[PDB]
Amino acid sequence: EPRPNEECLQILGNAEKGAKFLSDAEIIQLVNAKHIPAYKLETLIETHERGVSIRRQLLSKKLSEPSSLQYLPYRDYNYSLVMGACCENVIGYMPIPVGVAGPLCLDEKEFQVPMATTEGCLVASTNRGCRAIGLGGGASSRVLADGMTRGPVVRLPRACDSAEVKAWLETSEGFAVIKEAFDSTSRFARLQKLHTSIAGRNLYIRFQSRSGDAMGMNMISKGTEKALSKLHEYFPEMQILAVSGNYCTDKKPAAINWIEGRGKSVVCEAVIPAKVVREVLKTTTEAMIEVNINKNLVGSAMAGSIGGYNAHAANIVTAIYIACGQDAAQNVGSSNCITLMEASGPTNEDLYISCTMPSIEIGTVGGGTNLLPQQACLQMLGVQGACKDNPGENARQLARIVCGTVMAGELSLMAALAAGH
Amino acid sequence: EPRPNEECLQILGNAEKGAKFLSDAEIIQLVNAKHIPAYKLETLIETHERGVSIRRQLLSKKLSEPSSLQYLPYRDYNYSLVMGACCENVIGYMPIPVGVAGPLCLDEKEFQVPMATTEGCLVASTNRGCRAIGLGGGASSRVLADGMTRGPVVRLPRACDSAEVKAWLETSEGFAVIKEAFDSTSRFARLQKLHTSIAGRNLYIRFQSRSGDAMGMNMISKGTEKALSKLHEYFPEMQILAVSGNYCTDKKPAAINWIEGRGKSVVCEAVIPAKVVREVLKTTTEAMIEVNINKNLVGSAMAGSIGGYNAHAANIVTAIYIACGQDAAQNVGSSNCITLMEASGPTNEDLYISCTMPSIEIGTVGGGTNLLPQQACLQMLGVQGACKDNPGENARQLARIVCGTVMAGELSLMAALAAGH
Amino acid sequence: PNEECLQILGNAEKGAKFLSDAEIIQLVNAKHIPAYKLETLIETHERGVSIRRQLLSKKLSEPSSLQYLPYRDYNYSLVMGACCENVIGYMPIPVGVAGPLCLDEKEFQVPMATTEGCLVASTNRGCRAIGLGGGASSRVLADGMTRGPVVRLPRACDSAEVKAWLETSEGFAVIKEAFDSTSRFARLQKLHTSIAGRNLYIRFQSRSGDAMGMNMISKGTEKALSKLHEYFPEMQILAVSGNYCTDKKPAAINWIEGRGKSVVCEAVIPAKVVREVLKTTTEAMIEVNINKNLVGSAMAGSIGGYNAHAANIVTAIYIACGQDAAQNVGSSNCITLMEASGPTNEDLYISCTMPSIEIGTVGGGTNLLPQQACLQMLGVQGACKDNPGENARQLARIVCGTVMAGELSLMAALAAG
Amino acid sequence: GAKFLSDAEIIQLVNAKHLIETHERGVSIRRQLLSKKLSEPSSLQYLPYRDYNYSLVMGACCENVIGYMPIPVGVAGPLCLDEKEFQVPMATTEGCLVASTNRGCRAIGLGGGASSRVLADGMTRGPVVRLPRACDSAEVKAWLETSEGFAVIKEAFDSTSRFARLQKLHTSIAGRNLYIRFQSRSGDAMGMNMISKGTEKALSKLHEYFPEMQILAVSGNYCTDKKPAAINWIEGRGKSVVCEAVIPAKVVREVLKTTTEAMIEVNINKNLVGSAMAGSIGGYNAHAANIVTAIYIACGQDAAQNVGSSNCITLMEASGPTNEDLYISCTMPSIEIGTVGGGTNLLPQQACLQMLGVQGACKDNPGENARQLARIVCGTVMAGELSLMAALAA
Ligand SMILES: CC(C)c1c(C(=O)Nc2ccccc2O)c(-c2ccccc2)c(-c2ccc(F)cc2)n1CC[C@@H](O)C[C@@H](O)CC(=O)O
Ligand SMILES: CC(C)c1c(C(=O)Nc2ccccc2O)c(-c2ccccc2)c(-c2ccc(F)cc2)n1CC[C@@H](O)C[C@@H](O)CC(=O)O
Ligand SMILES: CC(C)c1c(C(=O)Nc2ccccc2O)c(-c2ccccc2)c(-c2ccc(F)cc2)n1CC[C@@H](O)C[C@@H](O)CC(=O)O
Ligand SMILES: CC(C)c1c(C(=O)Nc2ccccc2O)c(-c2ccccc2)c(-c2ccc(F)cc2)n1CC[C@@H](O)C[C@@H](O)CC(=O)O
Repeated sequence: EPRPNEECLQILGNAEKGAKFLSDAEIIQLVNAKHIPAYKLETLIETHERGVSIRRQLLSKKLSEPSSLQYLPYRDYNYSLVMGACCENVIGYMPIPVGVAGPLCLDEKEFQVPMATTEGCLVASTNRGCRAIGLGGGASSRVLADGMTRGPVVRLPRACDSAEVKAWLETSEGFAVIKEAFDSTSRFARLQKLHTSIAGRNLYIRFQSRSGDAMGMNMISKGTEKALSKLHEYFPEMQILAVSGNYCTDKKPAAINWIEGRGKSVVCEAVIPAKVVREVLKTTTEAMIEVNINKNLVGSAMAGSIGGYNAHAANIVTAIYIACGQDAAQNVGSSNCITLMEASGPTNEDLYISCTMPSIEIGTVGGGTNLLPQQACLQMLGVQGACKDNPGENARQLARIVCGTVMAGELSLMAALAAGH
Repeated sequence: EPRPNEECLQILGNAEKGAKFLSDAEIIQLVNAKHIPAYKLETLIETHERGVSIRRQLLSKKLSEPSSLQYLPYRDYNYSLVMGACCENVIGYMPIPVGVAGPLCLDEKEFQVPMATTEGCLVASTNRGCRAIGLGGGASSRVLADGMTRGPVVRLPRACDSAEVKAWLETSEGFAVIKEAFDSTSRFARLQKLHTSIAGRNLYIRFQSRSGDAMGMNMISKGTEKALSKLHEYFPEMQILAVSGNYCTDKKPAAINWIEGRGKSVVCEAVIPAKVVREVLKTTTEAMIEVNINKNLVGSAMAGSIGGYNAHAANIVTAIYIACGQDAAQNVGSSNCITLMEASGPTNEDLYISCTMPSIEIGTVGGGTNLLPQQACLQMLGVQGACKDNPGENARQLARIVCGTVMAGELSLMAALAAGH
Repeated sequence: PNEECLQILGNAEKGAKFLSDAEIIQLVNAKHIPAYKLETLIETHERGVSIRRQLLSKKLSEPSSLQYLPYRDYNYSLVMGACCENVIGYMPIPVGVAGPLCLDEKEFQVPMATTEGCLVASTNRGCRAIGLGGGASSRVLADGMTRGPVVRLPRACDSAEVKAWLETSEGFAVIKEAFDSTSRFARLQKLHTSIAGRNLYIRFQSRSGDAMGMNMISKGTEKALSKLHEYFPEMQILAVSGNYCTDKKPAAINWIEGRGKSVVCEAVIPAKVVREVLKTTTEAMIEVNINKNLVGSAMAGSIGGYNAHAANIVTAIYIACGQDAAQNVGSSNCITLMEASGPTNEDLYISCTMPSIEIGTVGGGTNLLPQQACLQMLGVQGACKDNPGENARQLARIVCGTVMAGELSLMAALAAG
Repeated sequence: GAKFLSDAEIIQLVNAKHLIETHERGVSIRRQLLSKKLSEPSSLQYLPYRDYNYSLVMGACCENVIGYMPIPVGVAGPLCLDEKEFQVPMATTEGCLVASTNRGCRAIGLGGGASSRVLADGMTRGPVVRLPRACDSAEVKAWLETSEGFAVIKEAFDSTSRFARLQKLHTSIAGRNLYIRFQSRSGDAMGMNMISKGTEKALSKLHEYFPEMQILAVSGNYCTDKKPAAINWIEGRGKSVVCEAVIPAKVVREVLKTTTEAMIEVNINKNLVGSAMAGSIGGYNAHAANIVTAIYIACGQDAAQNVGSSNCITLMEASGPTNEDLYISCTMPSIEIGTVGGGTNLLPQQACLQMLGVQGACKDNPGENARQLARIVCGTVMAGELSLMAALAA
């Protein structure tokens, strides 16, 4: 019954028929005969999963092994929340095993932390650290700063002019004018002190603001564009070269994030009694400190590290981020961490530990946190979506949990390194 | 209905009954008030999936919102390959949308690149970069170096002693003995030149070797332990402080990975016709160059970046890594990239572009690549598993694809920023 | 004689002036007089230096080592008890001149203290291409010396509490008052702080008139922290410098926040001047600048070293002008940019940006007269009464401009090959 | 000749757009010509120039010479280092620097002295070349990594001078660029000129094999010379040195006015954690640069190389039976230094080198005087670290 191209095409152009009245083979025949662009399937096909299905069938016949997608799942997933929002040219989804570490005893609460990973022993090891913390009387944490950033680059005709623009942005009245434009774009937009850097006739401007419970890239970028249109009214010779001049800095290693912070800056701490260090972690405080000093400080220093003074913060950050619908590529900077270990108590046998993470780039609204499975892991922690009565409290609480879980991970791994084998 | 626990323990310890004869609520009554821990539920329960269900039921009772897990899926997933290998305390899986970006024309072949992301526009943006590359005669790439590392820290009583060890490791005879011990642990263990660094009585030793198509952490760590054991025979006063002293460096930013490389060092390039830059990319060669210089070089430099001279290599690396079963936490170093752009061709109006990525930590055997869904994405690229006839070729080919896709991604985002929205 | 000379020292009116070199030395070597009691006894300075040298020479494996180390006819009254100790002489560093440097409508003759052959010549040629291109323009973007003490509290909860308190309007005010009350020029600008667990690193920043500022800022810092201790008695002042300043070590914080004077400088060199003076083209200069000072420094893992040889110029000027040459570590931070300019993109636009020039025209080695002469050549010696800090700012601009002259010349030579 | 003219007459000849037979008079006449351009022409009055030996300076160390700058020189010592005693000259104008370093020497002396070792030794130059394509630059890297490619490059490099002896190459690609780090010992000279000449002929030989290669610049900043760079910290440059000492508890208390415990706490939290929060690469120390700079000016070194030469990590630990003694070490991977050439050619500079017993070439073992000076520098840096850190902890 597969009809000729010309007949299939009239059915397609017929608005009370459409693709729903053609078979997969007929649509594919139309695509291979160059009557439909391979990507405009998503508009023509009236169901999301069939769109995916036909794209897979088309993709398959181009591969060296036609059956390579057999075990890539696609059926019965909620593509409604993904198409035109989270992903394109969708051919399925990738299941990432989710484990749980906890309870994490943090700020007199208890958290069951979801961790999506394929690295064996990471969840178990993280769970052991949680245990040491819990029996040690818990951890305490504080958010020290909060504000996503965007660092556009603009160019003036001369460096004397860029200098003029910088000095102008630093006057109370010049800043206030830029602040008004930025803050007008959203209810959470609240431009903080500006940070600028001249390189010749370039000027890098680092816009920073809270963003409620959203991670904030989009909002900040909208506030930035409006802020710059306003600056351009005062300086019409200014050229806006790029809305991002890598001065943010987003998803690249950069000392500015380490020193100034980006997103949430957090510190977490705990004192593990000697007894717990022995029974849970199978070592002594002395051996843990000797390793922390010579690995996480001296080792990282010999390797030429900026911000990597920790054992495996990235493991925890990455696992939580994938689980909780974060942007996993932001683990580059969000993993920044210095882990400190000191002797405590009357005989120096208790272990004071802290982790400091100045650039946790996190959110509980928007992006991947819109998807229901990701929301389940957020609900687990009690941080899903916006916080009505105290905006930001859910993103802040998630950042504290990330730092606290990183600390658990540091305890366990460092203990294992200290003992051996 | 639930019966006394003592009777439940007879039924469980009975070899021809087991947990199958007990109820959900019965297993749970036994977990509460001890007898079974919770993680050993797997090594105890009839099926993997029922272990997950029991674990979810236990977890749910501890949460402030009992229905939190409702949309976290878990049924019909292949847990057999996960339990004891890739994750612990498993409560389900996290679906990550997977899109396809291609064809990527690389080294006179074509690749359909799977990307697992929740960032809107990322896959479409990358696909546009692939298209511009495709129309410009395609991309070329080369693997420059290959060797996973591990960087233990050892201590001697004095710095004069650590110096003696460093000097002995630098003789031909000293290295040969260490190499023999290292190489005996595995067929792929072939120790390359040692890199050593002293900090007083500390000595950091960076062991480097290829590892077939495996990412190679496990294998190198194994080789390192036997090498250090051999070294201790010659220097009995040496203490091995930690098998990783952060000198490797794994999952933390470090100039050593940027300078010496880690895993695969790759370069990719292409020339995009001036016509394509206008039609496909909506900008000019002159505009692309000016953005690249002032964003990816000058901007990254003003930010204090080591290795982050790029627009968003982390986006592409992260998405390929999740889709293909890599360790996503390694995006920290694997994202290291310098993107360069200049004028090319007769008119000098065509865009030359290269991406250099010195530390792509990757593999097609082990960890997450043992799972079937992530194997499907590896099969798309033709790089699933070990290459019998040419060990390591698959992992090398995957690194080349990553670098090329990164360049595609760099091309499209840099155009969008250059066009000004 | 041993006992006869002892009676001469003890007589308040006589003194060691009535003794010879050999006599004092006999006293020390027989253990009649402790050797450390020579600064106090000997009344004159050059003779002190001379006796110290003679005593020292007997302990060297070559007693004639100091033959050619000069020490005579130098003003040790401005050195003793201020700039140097256990002084045995002075080290002459050749001073050459590069100029005229046409900077902000003025013309400077820049003194450069060095022993590297061709450095003054090359820098001179840079100045010459700048002069034939219409001069250079510069601006001071910021000014403020820092000191970055480390304090600790019993817990990270406590350090976080202190950090929030210092960020309140009221808390800053109280700290600013204690800091500002130590000196006329001490005016505390915003604080920059970082927590590392129960540690708190506090970066105090302030202008300092025409002085480099180290001492002044360090005294203001101490009184400020004393005030903080009244609000937080559990706070331990671990060290007045916790390396957060950061002084005399490489540090991204100086590169990003600045330290001392942050400065920019620029110029345009006509195509003809690049060919005839610099022996290259604009196209070649740009090419080398991109691939050496940006890409090359990037491949080497540089923070703040995006330049050819700013350190050469900074160092030479610093030694000549009585600066703390050790501060060349941070003061040399520099990014050099080069792009095409003019009608047919044939002119060379150049700029240097130096965010952490640590500098002064008053205090320390700028108190010595030879150093003051070099400062006077530039017209920046000492404090500016009508506009505090102006002489220090001017010098910073001259360093940045001279650096640019140097980059122009050296890059031209590298490009020509 | 010019002797049969006057100062005013030669100057009148120079102004009219139209040589002298004594060096000191050339300097006088240059000062007088320059005086005409300054707003205060009497500013030069107290810049000395008389009775200095300009014969070794002109056409070697400085051009357009108008005089010299006296820098005060103090002595820190004795420094007990590797069973010898050194009287270290330090040229500085920073009050207390020499007195403080001197206290550190004293503490080291009373703890049985310091021990040092040179871990690596070779000056570098890091040219940048480009090739048509990244594929061609990759091919050149592969070629340079073969034993046969390296041998031909080595032969070419080693032909340029006595001491040219090429060690392992280090390379990095950036697209069609290739950065090639050449490393070699250079006798007792710092060696820049020697390595640059060697590098030129090596690159010339490379061009024979790869005709499409362009030599963009003899230094592509990959060396790296006189700029901060992680490559020097990780690979070393010039002399890599380590030094150490154990200071008895009693001596930490009586001389340094503190305790081993307090010293350790400040070192960890200042030199490690603080430098780390500041974003430091290689600056894990209190003030190595004060010492390096002071010794460098006094001993005729290139003071601009304090940028890389000051790289230092200072470590401190508890030591001894009762864990009350202070183990201290400093590690300096990139001391760029020499005892022949440059400012070491001058007699006053040679005076300070002779105090140390390292002046000029070591005829027995070429390069041994430079190694010794690096060891002394690392030892004196450790002295300075000890004292300043004790002052901060106290
Ligand atoms: C947390 C995971 C699971 C973990 C553990 C770990 O925590 N194990 C572990 C403990 C208790 C309870 C159960 C368990 O599985 C250990 C380890 C350390 C010692 C003895 C034995 C194992 C290692 C391990 C580490 C380093 C090595 F050289 C070899 C192995 N890793 C892998 C960590 C990597 O993803 C990052 C790491 O490379 C970062 C770094 O340190 O540079
Ligand atoms: C999702 C893609 C990768 C994407 C695109 C993009 O490729 N879009 C795009 C494609 C085809 C055709 C048209 C189109 O607009 C753009 C973009 C850039 C210009 C105009 C408009 C949008 C932006 C974007 C960039 C910067 C902003 F300030 C706001 C948005 N992003 C997000 C990039 C981030 O994940 C990393 C980024 O933060 C890294 C950095 O540059 O620092
Ligand atoms: C300014 C000095 C005097 C200078 C010049 C220079 O500018 N010469 C010069 C010009 C006009 C007029 C007279 C003259 O002597 C040159 C040079 C470069 C090419 C051709 C010819 C010379 C070189 C030189 C540089 C690199 C080499 F590999 C060999 C030599 N140097 C030494 C610079 C160093 O102190 C710093 C340098 O190492 C920093 C870096 O680039 O990484
Ligand atoms: C060695 C010099 C002379 C020295 C000493 C010093 O060691 N003094 C000293 C000792 C024995 C014997 C006599 C004496 O004068 C001290 C100091 C520190 C505490 C109490 C007392 C003094 C300070 C000092 C340091 C920091 C301050 F915030 C205020 C002062 N400085 C200046 C050092 C600078 O050039 C570099 C420094 O900034 C590097 C850094 O630490 O970040």
